[PDB]
Amino acid sequence: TLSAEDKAAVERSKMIDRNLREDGEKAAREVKLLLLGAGESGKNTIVKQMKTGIVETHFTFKDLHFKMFDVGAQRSERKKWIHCFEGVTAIIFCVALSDYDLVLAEDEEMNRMHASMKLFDSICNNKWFTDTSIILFLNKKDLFEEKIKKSPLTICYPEYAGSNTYEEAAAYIQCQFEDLNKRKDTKEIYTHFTCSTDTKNVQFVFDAVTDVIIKNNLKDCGLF
Amino acid sequence: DVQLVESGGGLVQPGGSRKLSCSASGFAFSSFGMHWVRQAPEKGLEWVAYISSGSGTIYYADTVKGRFTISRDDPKNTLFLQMTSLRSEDTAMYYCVRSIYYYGSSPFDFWGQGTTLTVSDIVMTQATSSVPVTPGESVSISCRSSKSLLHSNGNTYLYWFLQRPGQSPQLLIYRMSNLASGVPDRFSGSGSGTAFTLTISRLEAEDVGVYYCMQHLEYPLTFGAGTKLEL
Amino acid sequence: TASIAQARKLVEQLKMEANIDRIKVSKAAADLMAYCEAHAKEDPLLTPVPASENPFR
Amino acid sequence: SLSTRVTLAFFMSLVAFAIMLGNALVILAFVVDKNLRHRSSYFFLNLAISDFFVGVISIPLYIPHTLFEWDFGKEICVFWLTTDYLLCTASVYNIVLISYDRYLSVSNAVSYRTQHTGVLKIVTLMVAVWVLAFLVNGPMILVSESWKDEGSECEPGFFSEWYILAITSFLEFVIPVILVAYFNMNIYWSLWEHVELLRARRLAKSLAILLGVFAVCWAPYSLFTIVLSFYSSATGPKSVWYRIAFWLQWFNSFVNPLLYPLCHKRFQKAFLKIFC
Amino acid sequence: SELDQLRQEAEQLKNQIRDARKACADATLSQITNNIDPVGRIQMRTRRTLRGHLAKIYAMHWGTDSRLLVSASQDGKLIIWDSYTTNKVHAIPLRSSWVMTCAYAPSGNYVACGGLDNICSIYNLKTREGNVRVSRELAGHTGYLSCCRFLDDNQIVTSSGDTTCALWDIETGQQTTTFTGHTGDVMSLSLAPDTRLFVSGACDASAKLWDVREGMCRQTFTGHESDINAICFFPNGNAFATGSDDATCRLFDLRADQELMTYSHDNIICGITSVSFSKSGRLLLAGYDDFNCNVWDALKADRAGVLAGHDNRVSCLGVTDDGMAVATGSWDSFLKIWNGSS
Ligand SMILES: CC(C)CCC[C@@H](C)[C@H]1CC[C@H]2[C@@H]3CC=C4C[C@@H](O)CC[C@]4(C)[C@H]3CC[C@]12C
Ligand SMILES: CC(C)CCC[C@@H](C)[C@H]1CC[C@H]2[C@@H]3CC=C4C[C@@H](O)CC[C@]4(C)[C@H]3CC[C@]12C
Ligand SMILES: CC(C)CCC[C@@H](C)[C@H]1CC[C@H]2[C@@H]3CC=C4C[C@@H](O)CC[C@]4(C)[C@H]3CC[C@]12C
Ligand SMILES: CC(C)CCC[C@@H](C)[C@H]1CC[C@H]2[C@@H]3CC=C4C[C@@H](O)CC[C@]4(C)[C@H]3CC[C@]12C
Ligand SMILES: CC(C)CCC[C@@H](C)[C@H]1CC[C@H]2[C@@H]3CC=C4C[C@@H](O)CC[C@]4(C)[C@H]3CC[C@]12C
Ligand SMILES: CC(C)CCC[C@@H](C)[C@H]1CC[C@H]2[C@@H]3CC=C4C[C@@H](O)CC[C@]4(C)[C@H]3CC[C@]12C
Ligand SMILES: CC(C)CCC[C@@H](C)[C@H]1CC[C@H]2[C@@H]3CC=C4C[C@@H](O)CC[C@]4(C)[C@H]3CC[C@]12C
Ligand SMILES: c1ncc(CC2CCNCC2)[nH]1
Repeated sequence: TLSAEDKAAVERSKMIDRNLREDGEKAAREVKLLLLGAGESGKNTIVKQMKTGIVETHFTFKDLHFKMFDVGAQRSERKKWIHCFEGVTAIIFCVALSDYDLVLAEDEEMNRMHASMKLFDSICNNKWFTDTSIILFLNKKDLFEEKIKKSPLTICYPEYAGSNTYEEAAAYIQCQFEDLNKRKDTKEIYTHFTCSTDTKNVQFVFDAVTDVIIKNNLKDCGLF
Repeated sequence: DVQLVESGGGLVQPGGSRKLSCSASGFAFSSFGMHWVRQAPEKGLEWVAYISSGSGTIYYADTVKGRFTISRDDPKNTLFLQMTSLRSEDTAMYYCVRSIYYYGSSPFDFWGQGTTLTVSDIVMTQATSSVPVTPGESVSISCRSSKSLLHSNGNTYLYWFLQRPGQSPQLLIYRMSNLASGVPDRFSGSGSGTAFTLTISRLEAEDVGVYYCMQHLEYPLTFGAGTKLEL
Repeated sequence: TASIAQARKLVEQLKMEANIDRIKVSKAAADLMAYCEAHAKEDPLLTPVPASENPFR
Repeated sequence: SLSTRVTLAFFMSLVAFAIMLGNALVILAFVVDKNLRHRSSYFFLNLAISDFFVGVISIPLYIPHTLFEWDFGKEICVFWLTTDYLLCTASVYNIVLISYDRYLSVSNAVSYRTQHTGVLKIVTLMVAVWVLAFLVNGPMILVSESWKDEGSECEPGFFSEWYILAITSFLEFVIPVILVAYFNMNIYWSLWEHVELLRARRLAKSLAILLGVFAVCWAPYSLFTIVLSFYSSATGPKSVWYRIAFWLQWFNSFVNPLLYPLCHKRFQKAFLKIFC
Repeated sequence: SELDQLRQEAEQLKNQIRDARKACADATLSQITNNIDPVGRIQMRTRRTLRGHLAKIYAMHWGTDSRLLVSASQDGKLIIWDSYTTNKVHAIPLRSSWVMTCAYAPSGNYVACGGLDNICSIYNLKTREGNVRVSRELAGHTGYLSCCRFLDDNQIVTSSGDTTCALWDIETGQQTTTFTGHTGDVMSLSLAPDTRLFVSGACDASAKLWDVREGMCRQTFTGHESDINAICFFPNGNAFATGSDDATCRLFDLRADQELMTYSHDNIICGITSVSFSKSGRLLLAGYDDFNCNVWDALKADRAGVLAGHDNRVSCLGVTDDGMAVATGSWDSFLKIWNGSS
């Protein structure tokens, strides 16, 4: 029913279909991570440890290929393209602990730490990331300890009844972000304390991703 | 640039074996189907074999089926033709032809220079063997087919080739009306059903040569005798 | 002086848009209605063609 | 009585239709949806195929012979025994393969994700299930067929020897139960405050149902025949409770599509797409 | 002082334009087209299903021969389809997979695409090597590329999320003209049939009419309550339709310089992704977030039919130049070809 050239064109289409299938299988094995965080939050320092539009970082760690997407350079409306990342394995959110007492440069009246809270709450409770786990990096821990002695958390948190010790101050900030999670059953938040001299930040992502992968398989089978 | 170099031809004893190679450079070899076309001395073109892109489909002419084997090496961009039990009927110049197949493609667009081997079905008719021509004058060449080359999909799988003296064939018209890339607009292909005409307005010195009409409706691909233009 | 420079540009643009010739909506509506009527027969989606003339049988 | 036999035949046909229809949908979802070519999806297909023919071959042949006293031919009875034992045993070995696949998905999540399993390796696992299922009961049914006397009931000939029943039951029931219990227990340990405690309780209940239903549907008849064969009561009149244990084995094929494929997220989407 | 006085003059000019539009609003398109008979029920069947994309399809564009089409998906693949046979003619792997738009050149020799990488990449389809290669990467936008349309083989217009549109010279790789004036991300553009004008819709809920050669905004169209996602010229070039997140489609007239008709339903509460007209312009087809495509009567604002064949958002659609069929792309990774039967 087909001519000689029609049959050859169908065979070419079959070869294209085979190549599309192979590329899709390779893509599905990779781990996609959405890298978020406000400016001057140590996000750039994280990329170096992991070794004008969207920046993609590729790295391999323990036979797992990671694709990390940085979207901080984009200044357009977030809601018009945030749905493009629906389906990533996890979201990496960077928060600078040393910015609790700082004030946002543009606003000049908004606390820098409170700026990350509204960004975290929007991403965590976003409809496109209902079942997406979040990896939270609390950076500048060494600098945060220095600022705690001079400036207490009362400036950032007026309704704070805790002490000014390093352990108590850091723990309170971590609980503040995890409380923003309005869906504590569908998604989980993994919090890690990072520093410029730390070398275990890649291991934490691998451990958190491995935990996400295991729970994804259990949820797919209907066990959860 | 797109290149197709053939090698391995030469004088062989009857009943012997010979391996022809076609090395491709300057284009995506794995994307093109490949044909072997031979031309006996002082004779017309005769299609030999076809291997598709991806090596999934292989066709042979009846006169060579069982004796010739066509193969390709995609990583090396080499096309092979293994010949066995060579007869005196196999003495010809063997051409390596690339052909890609998708909607709107131009198969048989590039031919190799060819290698010479010397040994010690729809009928396409070109009744006019030779045509005396003068420069600047319009010439028409006629071709006939035993079967209608018009398929139910609207295509008429008729091709026109020009083989200038000493040169490999070049594609002029593919699927009976379309003009091949790099061909002057003065060439025009017209046909219907079984009768086809190639019109050459304002003939020039370069147009002198033999013109072949080929059908690509079904295998085996068959050529016309050829019409020669002389000054 | 960024705001004052932008204000002049915004005012100047609105002047160009306010000086165009506008036809009546009834005149514009009639032209759209006329075009649809004139090309109604050659619209396959509006009037489906017989299956013999449909490339997507 | 004739009145009670007609009602039983309708009930036998009902479950046979449910087994046929339920497993056909799993097969249909596989063919229609090309987003169902994971390792788990192929194993669900192999499980659905073995269960599908239980209601297409095993049960419809059983209805007239048991209720309407249609005499099985010597050729048919040997065929029916071998094909029924193969289908039931393949379903059990598919559960082991499915549980093993889930065990690997959580035991070594990285290696499970990044491995490329071709069709050739997957088909080898699917074929090995059917081949192993046949070897447990296939050759023994054929070899022991001559042992039966003329006019005996259409049951495998090795029912007289209790130790042969113990060996087959150990291979087809006891070993699969241990492996499924082992794999499901390790799936429970892969997790390692109210949400986490609630989630683990939900996971534990699901893995217990999968193991509980398989054990409940297969333990009675497997243990019933061994005890009767030990007391030389394998051949003769059969009690009602014995027949109930016989039908529990077939009921596993009815609930298998509901547990494994129907609870899978990817198969649920395929079902919705087909029906909508 | 000076700034306060100037911003008061803008309000006076806005009132002057609004009064001018009201003066020429003598009648309504609904009143004009009341007498004409309705189009009836529009029934379209899925003639073809194009399978092979493995991710969300974000854009598609027909070629001018009404047979070839190009679709873009975020699996990093540009695919060219033979719609008659469903054969795949080409599969172009994209350097950046975050593609949001794709365009087919009217000559058929080029396709274009671009997304969050802020680049419009031009691909040559007719090469002696037999493969599709990148011929140009148009850099210069500081936001994502939302739409692109060829004027010819050498010129293309792009709209970006940096609130600007640009006209590009493909051979030199430079944007000859920059179209500024939108205060939000420009999400779509449509070319007039003569390619002398184009309309663009942005997230400031406004549509601006631009002169390609002169390079300035001729008219601004407002009336939407949310971001405009889609825009399409009427076949005669004297009108265009828009689609917004407020679940409405509006038909604006160029010469009357105002909205003529609104296409909304009470059941429809989802955003609109794509809009297109039939060959005669009598039908307005719109893709929606509720997984459906609603066929509207352009003149009478009646929902003529529904194309329900996708399990996720209808992200794009297009009607062939001959008007024979309509293609719908979706986030479910499938393309479908629709037309009716006698
Ligand atoms: C869908 C379920 C709940 C109802 C149908 C179950 C039917 C198919 C099964 C379950 C128990 C089975 C019964 C078990 C015991 C006996 C007693 C025996 O002397 C005749 C067969 C008979 C009567 C079986 C007939 C079929 C049977 C009734
Ligand atoms: C009777 C026992 C041995 C089972 C054998 C039944 C065989 C012959 C039949 C019944 C069900 C059929 C399968 C049903 C579904 C599919 C999926 C399709 O995409 C490939 C064919 C395939 C795999 C069929 C192959 C042949 C098949 C397996
Ligand atoms: C296709 C699905 C429903 C499975 C089909 C199984 C049922 C419907 C079929 C298979 C075996 C068939 C039975 C075979 C033998 C007899 C005895 C005869 O004197 C009355 C009909 C009767 C009782 C048939 C009734 C229908 C039957 C029970
Ligand atoms: C595709 C599916 C429906 C096939 C199912 C096969 C069933 C319905 C067919 C195959 C063999 C058939 C049996 C063949 C022989 C007999 C003996 C006769 O005295 C009563 C009918 C009876 C018992 C038939 C009943 C129906 C039957 C069991
Ligand atoms: C064909 C599908 C439905 C079932 C496959 C059955 C397979 C395992 C084959 C392998 C050995 C075969 C058996 C070999 C010997 C006999 C004895 C003969 O007197 C009846 C057929 C019968 C009983 C065959 C039935 C079918 C059989 C059991
Ligand atoms: C020991 C003998 C009796 C067992 C006979 C049953 C075997 C041969 C049949 C029954 C079910 C069949 C499988 C059904 C489905 C598939 C999936 C398909 O994509 C590859 C073939 C494959 C894997 C078939 C292989 C052959 C198969 C396993
Ligand atoms: C004929 C005799 C040997 C059968 C013995 C029954 C038991 C021992 C056999 C039958 C089914 C077999 C399982 C079938 C499939 C798999 C998946 C494979 O990747 C690991 C081994 C494993 C888990 C097998 C373990 C051993 C097994 C459970
Ligand atoms: C229905 N009930 C029992 C059967 C046969 C089984 C016997 C014991 N285990 C293997 C299969 N079918």
